[PDB]
Amino acid sequence: SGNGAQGTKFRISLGLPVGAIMNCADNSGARNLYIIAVKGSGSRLNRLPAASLGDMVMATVKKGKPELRKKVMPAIVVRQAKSWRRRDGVFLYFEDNAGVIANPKGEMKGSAITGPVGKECADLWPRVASNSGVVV
Amino acid sequence: KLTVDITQGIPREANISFCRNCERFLQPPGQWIRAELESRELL
Amino acid sequence: MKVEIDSFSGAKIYPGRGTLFVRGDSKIFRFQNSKSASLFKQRKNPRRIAWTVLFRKHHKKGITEEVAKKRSRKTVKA
Amino acid sequence: MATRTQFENSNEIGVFSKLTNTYCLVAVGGSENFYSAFEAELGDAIPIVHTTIAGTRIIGRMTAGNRRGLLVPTQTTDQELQHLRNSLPDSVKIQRVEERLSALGNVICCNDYVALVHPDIDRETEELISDVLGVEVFRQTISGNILVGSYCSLSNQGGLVHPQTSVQDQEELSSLLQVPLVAGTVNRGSSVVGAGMVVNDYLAVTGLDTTAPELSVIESIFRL
Amino acid sequence: SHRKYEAPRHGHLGFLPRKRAASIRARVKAFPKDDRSKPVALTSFLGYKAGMTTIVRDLDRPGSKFHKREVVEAVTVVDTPPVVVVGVVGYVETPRGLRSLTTVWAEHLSDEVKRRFYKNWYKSKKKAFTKYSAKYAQDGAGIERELARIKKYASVVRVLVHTQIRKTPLAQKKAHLAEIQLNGGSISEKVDWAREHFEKTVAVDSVFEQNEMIDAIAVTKGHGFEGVTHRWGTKKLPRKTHRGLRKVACIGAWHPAHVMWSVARAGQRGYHSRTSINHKIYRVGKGDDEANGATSFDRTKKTITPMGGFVHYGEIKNDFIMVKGCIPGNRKRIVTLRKSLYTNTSRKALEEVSLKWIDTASKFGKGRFQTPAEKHAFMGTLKKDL
RNA sequence: GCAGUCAAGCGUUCAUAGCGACAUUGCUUUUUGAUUCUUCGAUGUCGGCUCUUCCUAUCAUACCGAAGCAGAAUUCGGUAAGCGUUGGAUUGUUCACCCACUAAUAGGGAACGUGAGCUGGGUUUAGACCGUCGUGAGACAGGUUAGUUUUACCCUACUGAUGAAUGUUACCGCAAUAGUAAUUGAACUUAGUACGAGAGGAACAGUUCAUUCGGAUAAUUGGUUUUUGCGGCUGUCUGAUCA
Ligand SMILES: [Mg+2]
Ligand SMILES: [Mg+2]
Ligand SMILES: [Mg+2]
Ligand SMILES: [Mg+2]
Ligand SMILES: [Mg+2]
Ligand SMILES: [Mg+2]
Ligand SMILES: [Mg+2]
Ligand SMILES: [Mg+2]
Ligand SMILES: [Mg+2]
Ligand SMILES: [Mg+2]
Ligand SMILES: [Mg+2]
Ligand SMILES: [Mg+2]
Ligand SMILES: [Mg+2]
Ligand SMILES: [Mg+2]
Repeated sequence: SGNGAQGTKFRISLGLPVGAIMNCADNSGARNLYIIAVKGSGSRLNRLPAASLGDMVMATVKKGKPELRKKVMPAIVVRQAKSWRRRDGVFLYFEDNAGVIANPKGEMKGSAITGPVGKECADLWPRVASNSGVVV
Repeated sequence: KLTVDITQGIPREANISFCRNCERFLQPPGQWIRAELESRELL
Repeated sequence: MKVEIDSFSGAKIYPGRGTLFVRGDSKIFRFQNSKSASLFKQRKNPRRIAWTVLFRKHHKKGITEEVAKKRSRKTVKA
Repeated sequence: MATRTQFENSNEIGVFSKLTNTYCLVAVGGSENFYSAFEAELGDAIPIVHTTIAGTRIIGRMTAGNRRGLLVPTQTTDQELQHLRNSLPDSVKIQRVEERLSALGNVICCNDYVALVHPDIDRETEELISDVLGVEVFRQTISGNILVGSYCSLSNQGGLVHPQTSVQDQEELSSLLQVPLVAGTVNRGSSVVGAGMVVNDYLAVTGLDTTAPELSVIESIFRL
Repeated sequence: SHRKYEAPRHGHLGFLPRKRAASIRARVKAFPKDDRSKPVALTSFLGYKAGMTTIVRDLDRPGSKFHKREVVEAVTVVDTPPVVVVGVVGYVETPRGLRSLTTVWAEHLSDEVKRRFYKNWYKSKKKAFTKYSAKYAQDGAGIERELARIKKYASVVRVLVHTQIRKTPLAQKKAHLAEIQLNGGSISEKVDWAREHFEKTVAVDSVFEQNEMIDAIAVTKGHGFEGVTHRWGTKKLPRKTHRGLRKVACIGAWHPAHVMWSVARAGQRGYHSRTSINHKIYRVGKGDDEANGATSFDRTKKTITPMGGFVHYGEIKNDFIMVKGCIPGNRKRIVTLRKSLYTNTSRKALEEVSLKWIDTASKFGKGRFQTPAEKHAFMGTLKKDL
């Protein structure tokens, strides 16, 4: 919610610590994404920094094509299993955690994104909403 | 075609340690080395 | 303001109440409470649960309102 | 005039706007620097409507339409839909579409005579695309991409497409569409051309990062 | 030696000592800034906490993403009947502070307050104010002296008031007496305002209007004795620790050779006085009204009372202040509402609110129905009923 | 280790914007030596975890002064310890070194803070293996494997909690003294404007969100279930139905 991010995100619950493996929503070779760090996190002794829907995270490709493996690179989270309230009222949650691989400007490397995407991820990143099939 | 990329990555400023009496240069492990400037400290 | 209905049973859900579930194939389910939501995770059929609207509509339970007669006819002629 | 503009600081105008012949739409949260491009050259010709679709500021990717019809998803509220009932002229036909494949702007890709759509779209929905718009629908995919709408800008005069496309696929579309297509790029070499810019008969707005060699290929083929 | 990894301390050090407060009814430590240009009014008010419910409203903040949108929100409901005024108290100023010069009481008093002057009412001969009411027997030599007294001297002027506990679903019959400051013009007009209002009623709408930011002053919910982990929010020690893990490991260094005030220990949690500021009023609903929870968009004839009552309280057949957020202290408890101390320009504290809808379902477990009329309509006829 | 004084060479001209050699004058007790005053009828001998507080010789955060300061990005110095200073891979480690986030990943003290607070990987009993040494018993501060962590109920301190006696008893207040808290960052707008030959590229005022910390609260969402509240299931016992 900052690195060339078009908008200010309202706080939503965290369900993706460091060490999580979310799936790869885009179609640029990678299968799943091992989060190592979350861009714009705070600091507290002993607290693990944790991502949410719409945050940009640094990641490695643990399962996928060999060109993407063995390199830390950025990535954006497009779905979540930990439920969150919306200002309108409802608590909602997708079936799984998933994200797309993207460069530090916030642009897409893939051409299309399978499954649904959050509305809160779409507003924030224009090139994610460009390549989306569904939005919520 | 050229003059596009940054190809930076590596930091522009860095540190080295030096014994002032003996005239030796520190390494990241325990090695102290013997190099009176010139070709060795380049490497 | 809007009032959406429950996916499992059939009851109405007033604002700020119950969960919502976006499935992996882009489909949206609303629940009034964790009873209807736990029966969804357990893989239960709502046509066989006595207390649901999908049960009581299929079995003709309390059909005196629906089955009763009512006036509906006209004839202008011109 | 291929007018350069940004939205807050974004070059992707086709995300935040939807430009056709009879009407024009824009996203709500913008500065007066955004609207000077749209309002000045048009002046008092067509109605420029401020709106949001499904509580988002990405109306370009959610909507899709031509001179006769504007398609929207089910999330649009009565407050949002009634605002379009009043704002737009009498000739246009607005309608909610019921389909669980996407937001419409990446799927649909159309103008007056011919339309391009997503290959997986169902038969129940595709009749409403023909009936309301008044266009013969044909299912196509730009050089492998199923998301046609983000990698292909189109119009009555011509159409700009995805950079990495063959000679056969462009000339095959000229039989169906009946126009000369030119594969190019926009905004300092973005492959995402559909969301980067907008276009119609009178005007062709694009991002501020577009260069002079690239802005020559845009205004020539569209014929302004 | 040094701390290895720096980290901010657990707990706030100007909330000490955490000792059981001196009475359920909290003191108002500070009244707002007196302006003698404006007329005489009341600065605070007494009510009883009923519970919470849910609201829907349309947001009106230009610049936000949620602009011209609907939002749900939590609200408290404090039950607030009229207060009765029975005395005045004039304070003279000295080099040592404010000193109370004279108090003056009304001729007649209710049993509701007489009550408050006894511990064993039922055995009492009930002789309170029997000798004072005899002062009022004569024309007024001893009484009008003591108001000329307050007019002549006296810098500020409080008014002595009490609740009508009887018009309320609680058990007790003993009302809550209190002082309340007047911030009007001329000490003469304040005391002449009191003179008139002996044994008179004051409602809530005269003090509090809608959209007004108010402060809530109360005693917090109690929990008795508590360990260091939950009391101060300190870390649990690991699993392998012999003899205790919900503790602090190092209580202090060798010098100073003394356990410090600053370190965290086990003890009392809850039942502390707390002032909580900047709560916005959303509704000053009327008692004698059968469209209390009714709104502009809603149009259903209903009260704020939920189905089957407010839990552990009752019904609310009185005036009330529906105030946004939450408030210190539990249900049933005496609360003091207070006017703001400063002029809050802000942007937010200014936004006029208009409600869409108020939830009136059962709070006694996952209620589906707003009204009992809507319960019978959905289900239809059953074995009992029609 | 830290600080002046003098200033060699540098810094295209130019000692002193800034780098800064050698000399000469000091402070420190976070290093290591030197000594043997105290303790051998015993002051628990590493590190880590946990937690408070203090120092400034200030990494960041506020306001300033200098520049070989056009702007941007920096460098040097002043007031200031109010407020913060992280997540991980290898190692028992202190130390070290890497990956990553960040506004910043400053340095130290408190019996080299802290074992009737823990842990016991390390060192340092007895078992056992190797290597070198020794005729041998055996040595090695060389490597390697396994090895008991006791007691609070006393006084004091800290935390909470009662309480005699000031004619009795009840209600409403005053405020001496003591404590005290908020913190940092993004976006939009200002503006592709100020400045600059170009490349590049600000700021005050406004709007909106968020990080760390704190005090409450339980509409809602989630957690908990001896409501043993309702329903189901197994085996057995009450002759079977019920219970
Ligand atoms: Mg730790
Ligand atoms: Mg143990
Ligand atoms: Mg409840
Ligand atoms: Mg000696
Ligand atoms: Mg001894
Ligand atoms: Mg000892
Ligand atoms: Mg200082
Ligand atoms: Mg660790
Ligand atoms: Mg020690
Ligand atoms: Mg000890
Ligand atoms: Mg021990
Ligand atoms: Mg041994
Ligand atoms: Mg031998
Ligand atoms: Mg051992």
